[PDB]
Amino acid sequence: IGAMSIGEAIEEKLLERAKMKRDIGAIEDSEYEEIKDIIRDAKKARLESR
Amino acid sequence: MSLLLTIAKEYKRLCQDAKAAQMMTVGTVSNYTTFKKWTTSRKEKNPSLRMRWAMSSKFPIIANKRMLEEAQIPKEHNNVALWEDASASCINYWNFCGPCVNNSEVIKEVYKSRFGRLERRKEIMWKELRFTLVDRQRRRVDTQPVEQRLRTGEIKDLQMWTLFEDEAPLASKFILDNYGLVKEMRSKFANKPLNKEVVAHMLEKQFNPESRFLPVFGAIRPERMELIHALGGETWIQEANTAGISNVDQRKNDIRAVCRKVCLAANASIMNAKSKLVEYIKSTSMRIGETERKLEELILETDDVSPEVTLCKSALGGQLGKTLSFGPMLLKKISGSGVKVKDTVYIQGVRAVQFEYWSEQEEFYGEYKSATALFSRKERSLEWITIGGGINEDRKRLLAMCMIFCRDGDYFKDAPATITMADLSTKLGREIPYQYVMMNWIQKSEDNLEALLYSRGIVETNPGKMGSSMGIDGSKRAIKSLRAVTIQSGKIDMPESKEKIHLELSDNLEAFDSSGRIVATILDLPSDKKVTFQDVSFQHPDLAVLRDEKTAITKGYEALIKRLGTGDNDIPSLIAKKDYLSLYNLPEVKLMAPLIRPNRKGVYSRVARKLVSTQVTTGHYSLHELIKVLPFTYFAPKQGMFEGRLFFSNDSFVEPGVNNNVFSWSKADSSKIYCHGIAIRVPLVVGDEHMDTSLALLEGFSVCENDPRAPMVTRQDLIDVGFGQKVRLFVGQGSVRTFKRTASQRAASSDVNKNVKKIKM
Amino acid sequence: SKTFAEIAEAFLEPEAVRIAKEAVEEYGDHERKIIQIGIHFQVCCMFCDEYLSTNGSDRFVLIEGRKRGTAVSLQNELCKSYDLEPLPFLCDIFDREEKQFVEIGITRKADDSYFQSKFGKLGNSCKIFVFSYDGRLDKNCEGPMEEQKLRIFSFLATAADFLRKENMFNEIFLPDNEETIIEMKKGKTFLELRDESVPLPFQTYEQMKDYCEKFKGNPRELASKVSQMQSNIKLPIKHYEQNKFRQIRLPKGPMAPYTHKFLMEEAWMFTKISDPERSRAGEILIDFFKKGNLSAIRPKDKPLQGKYPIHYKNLWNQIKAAIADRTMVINENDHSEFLGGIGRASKKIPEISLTQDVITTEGLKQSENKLPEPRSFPRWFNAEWMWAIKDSDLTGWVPMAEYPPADNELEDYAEHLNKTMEGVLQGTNCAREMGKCILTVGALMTECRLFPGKIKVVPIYARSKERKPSEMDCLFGICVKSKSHLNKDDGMYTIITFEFSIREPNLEKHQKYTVFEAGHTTVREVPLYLYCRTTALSKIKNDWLSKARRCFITTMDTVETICLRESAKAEENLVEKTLNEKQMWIGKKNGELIAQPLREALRVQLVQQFYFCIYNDSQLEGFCNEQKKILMALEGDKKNKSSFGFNPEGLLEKIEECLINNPMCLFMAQRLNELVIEASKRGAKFFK
RNA sequence: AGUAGAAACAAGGGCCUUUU
Repeated sequence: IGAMSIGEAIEEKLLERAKMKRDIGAIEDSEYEEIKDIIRDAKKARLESR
Repeated sequence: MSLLLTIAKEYKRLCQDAKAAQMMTVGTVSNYTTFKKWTTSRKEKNPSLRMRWAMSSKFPIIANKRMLEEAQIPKEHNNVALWEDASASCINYWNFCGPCVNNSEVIKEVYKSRFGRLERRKEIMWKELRFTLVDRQRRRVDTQPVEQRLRTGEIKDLQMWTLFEDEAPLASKFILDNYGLVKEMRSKFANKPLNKEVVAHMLEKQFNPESRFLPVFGAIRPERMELIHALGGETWIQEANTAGISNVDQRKNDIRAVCRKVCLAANASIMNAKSKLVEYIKSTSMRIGETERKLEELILETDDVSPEVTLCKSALGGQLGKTLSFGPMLLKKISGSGVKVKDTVYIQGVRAVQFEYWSEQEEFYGEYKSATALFSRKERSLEWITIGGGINEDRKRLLAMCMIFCRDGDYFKDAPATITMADLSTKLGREIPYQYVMMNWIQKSEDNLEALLYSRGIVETNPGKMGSSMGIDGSKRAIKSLRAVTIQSGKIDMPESKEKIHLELSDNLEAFDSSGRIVATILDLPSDKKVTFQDVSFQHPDLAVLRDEKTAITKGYEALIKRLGTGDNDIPSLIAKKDYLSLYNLPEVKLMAPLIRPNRKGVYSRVARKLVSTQVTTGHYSLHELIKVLPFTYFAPKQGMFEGRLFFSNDSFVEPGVNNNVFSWSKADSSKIYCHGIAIRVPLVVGDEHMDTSLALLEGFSVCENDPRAPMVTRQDLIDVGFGQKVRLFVGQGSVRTFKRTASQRAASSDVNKNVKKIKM
Repeated sequence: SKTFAEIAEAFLEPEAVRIAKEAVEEYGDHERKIIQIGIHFQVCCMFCDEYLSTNGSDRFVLIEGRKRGTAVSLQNELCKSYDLEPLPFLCDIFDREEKQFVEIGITRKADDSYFQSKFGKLGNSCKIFVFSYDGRLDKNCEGPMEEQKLRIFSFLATAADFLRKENMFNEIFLPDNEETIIEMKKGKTFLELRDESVPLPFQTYEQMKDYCEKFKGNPRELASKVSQMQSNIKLPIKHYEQNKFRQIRLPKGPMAPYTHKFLMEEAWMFTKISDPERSRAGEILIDFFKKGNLSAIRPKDKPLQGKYPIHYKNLWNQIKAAIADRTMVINENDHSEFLGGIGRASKKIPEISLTQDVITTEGLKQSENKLPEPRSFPRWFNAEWMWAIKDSDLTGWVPMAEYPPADNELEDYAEHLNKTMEGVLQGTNCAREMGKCILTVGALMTECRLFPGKIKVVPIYARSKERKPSEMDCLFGICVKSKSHLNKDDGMYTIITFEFSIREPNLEKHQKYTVFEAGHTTVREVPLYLYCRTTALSKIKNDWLSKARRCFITTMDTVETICLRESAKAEENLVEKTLNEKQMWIGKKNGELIAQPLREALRVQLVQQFYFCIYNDSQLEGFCNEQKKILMALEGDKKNKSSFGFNPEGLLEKIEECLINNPMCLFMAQRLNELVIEASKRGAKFFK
């Protein structure tokens, strides 16, 4: 239940997980930035497409 | 990890599509549930045949490739096709020899219900099979012994807050109240390799008492009903002693006793009985097993159809069953209708006393101890009554109370000479209707009961009807018997209806139910009795027996716990700023200092003034011990010998570390302080080394006006946030909110009630 | 939770519920709004938060919860006392310290539409605070106290969660001021139709509704009409004692013929010592063939009776060659094609390609459905029953599980009764047929699943145990199954059955079969007879035959329903005495009624259930459904209860309609007639 | 041929669709 769409929930939760695992877990700033950039591209594509 | 990157690439690939992008973008998240049905929709009429058909197949099973490769189990140990590159036989190879889990002792917690069933069954001493036509009554019962029975909403929150905390919804009232249960469940099922859905489903079954409408004989206890199938049928009975298994009747009995006590207390206030009753209920709790629960929630959960519980449920506003009462008797309206009609009754000579009587045909099931009936009334007359009980005395008492219910008989027209105007009414300034007077009359002496039964006409037992007849002593047959009193063998089956009626109550504790009917009253309860309640908390002045000394100490400790809220100049904030010195001049320590034993107050202060520093500076502290020993840090340190105990002025001490009656706690339930057997809730504003977890901070935070400038943090980083600092946070699913670390939970009930009272002037 | 008030009490305090309810009643609006108003009222009370002014007196004074009449009176009183201008509209709270009113609002949508409209209506006169559930505030002045805000926003968050949970977070329950009229979207066509379904007296739904909403009761007219209908009917009532049940009429014609797949009484079997290693069907068939007794069989050209002999003889030779090759696959030749009807499926003709000329060239007319024909009572069924009630010289024909441990006396009693019954029932011949069906159909099921499109060879066999000892494999005959391409449920797949015998074939009974005398066999020497049928089966019949073990359950239930009842009336364990002694009539002989203990009538009961499994059809279903009335009438007669009925002749007609070409139905009907006859000697309500 | 009922099967698509 909520007010967010599926895409928005995935976007925010994924970003939070990536931040949590870069903070302590086994992830590198390069990997975190790559994933976040991918997410931004996916969001832009989704909104622009239709 | 790399899996995360794969998930992100998958999301990107899906969003690159057009249709999936549209459906994801539009609407809310609930659509998932809907979509969950449009997919994977396929059933089969005869699954058994299908399974036999498929099993024969060359390769029936399906197995993940990565699991098989990781296992490194031979492809074909002895020319057997375990998989192309799978048969059922493969599973056997795994079971007999293969990768072994480190331990499998967690299964005993997952399925605690069934292991409880087996453990209960192992303690049943079977006595002797006999044969006879058992009398079975079809009634609703519960078939699973369960502790702390809850509703589906609470269960759902328990699952989410015990398994999926990262996706937990906003903190509910129940979760804050019942934090010991959530902690206990969380510990067992945290950081474990488990199928989470299975555990959630099993906890749902754990907290659901399976209620069924079944035939029953003998006592009614969940411990038996779970295996009734192996105790007796229509023609046989396998005797067995099941008294001492999962005692569930003692806590229900104690709850009813407590409700009786509070209802009898709160009848003193004529003007404000209702408000006093509610306040009395709210400021009381009781211990169940390990946990301590609030009486209001227990009453809401319970299903005891008794006037005490009925009244309390009405007062709180809980809906309850369509079940009437008349003294220590039970009733259930099968059919009919009616409307009040007044009539006079002369008590002695000429003394008019008005009483109201219904006017219509009305069938009624009834239930007294070990007896049942199905009577009917019509315009102030008992038309007939069919009994199916098994005891002479219970039969007579049931018949008499039924006659009274319907105000039949001459006595209602012309009262008996014995009854007087002193007892008729106004025992405490409140009128007592005629019917309850007659009830007290019959209870007072058997002879009055005999007179009442004589009032109903007696005829000669006709032939054949001898068996279906009842004398004055409840004989199965006689030569003369009561008029229109049929008798049969076999308990009358209890009706059933899944209905919920809202019902209020009057200033005189008269529970109306959307019509004139009086469902229950305070004049249908045992007169009075003394009881010593164990593991209960009557935190209210009027409901207290302790002296001013221990009450004062408990009040001081409450006051000290009242400064545990957020904001500067408070214990947690000072601890964050390491300013232990300020703690020594807090107002509550100044108020509590006089109590401290003055002879060695200085010495005590020195030791505690030392301990706090060590706890404060290092960063490893025991909140409970700090609260325990802050009262002694008011006075100037001195020199002296420390025996080990910190006394008060009342010969009661506290030893720093070991729990004692004066001040106790437990790492299990770190949210309770037991001062002289009084439960003091500590707010959940800051974690401690034992209690540290995501839950211990939830109370401090609250929602506020959205600000997009504040940062977006992780759930764990909540521990690091400053007091009075805003922060955005993902909550539950598809909800982004803003939280400010200031505790603002005023009483809603009190304010609403006050405003409503003002509205009536 | 069936009414809105309960849903509001879930989060809202019940007091505010009662308040909003009274308010709705006074206004007269729908009660669906008990929630919205309640929320607003709660927000105001909690908003107030028992705040005080500089004078140690209350600061905020409510006006909302009060009734409409007193609301404008307090409003004017305050506007006058403090010397303020009277407002055109009503408000919710009057801040004394600032001497000005404050309205409150709550909008679900995160947009300024509602606030803009309200501000336009009220301008800047007073303070307005438009909260939102998702954390948005729209005002026209300074913000309220922080504590007040955090209490409002926490309450709103919880409420929105508890609405979203129940699917009630929509305009319906939480509308704005304008969207307050929800109604079904009456369409032009829907009305055009509804106005055409109104009964004949009325011509528009409005007239019907106006006549029904005001309908009043006139019992005089209703009773008069009821009596007029009670007179023009003349419902017959017939006490059976006066109007007796004439005997059922059975159809007429030739005797009902054998229909079960596998011969029971006649069938002659070959035994061989069990080999655990070789336990497969084909393995057993090969082992039996190797001894050489099977290879001796050489049927004659001329059959004793029946048709299509050449095909059967060729197929028998081909089967023997297959087994010799150790490959149980038959080729598709003319004989196999004809017996299996591989190509005797009518070929569909399109309709678009049709013309009167095409109709003339080949006759074309609607299929003249050939309903079944009537067959008279079978005189051979009793012989099969009597034979099936005898031992088979072997035991343990049907498999069984292993009895579990015991802890209480009840379990010991259950295990003793079950042991006795299983021991009694394992030695009969019916159980041999149960085993033969279970195993043979299991094998045929596991072949049709694996090798469809290949006319496999499956044996007709069983496993047993010599009495007290070794085990034994028996071979009653051989089967084959044409292509079982069961694409759909309730399919069809022809099979073929060869079975041995030492008995001459009856013409009337063994009409189906096509026997072939086949040399001799030792026991001395005896002739042989090769019974060649061609039956058919389906999936469902297969599964049920393979689960025929059900009969044990029913028989045990009846036996323990008799024993426990007899034991309870005396309050003592009376089971062995009941089993050994209680006499149960099981037939007549020499005009007398034979009887035997229950221990020997379990066999009859079991045979009854087995035959129910075998010959089940629509006919037997209808019969057993329509005979119950007669048995209830019998019981009524036994207890002198003057039963009655409305039209028994129609009942008998219905019954005799479902008696066609099924031996069981006909036999049971004849027995039912003999029963009512024998009871007429000691009862009434039946004619001769 | 055969099954059974109050109509359907008697393979369908273009070479495919063994342990009571």
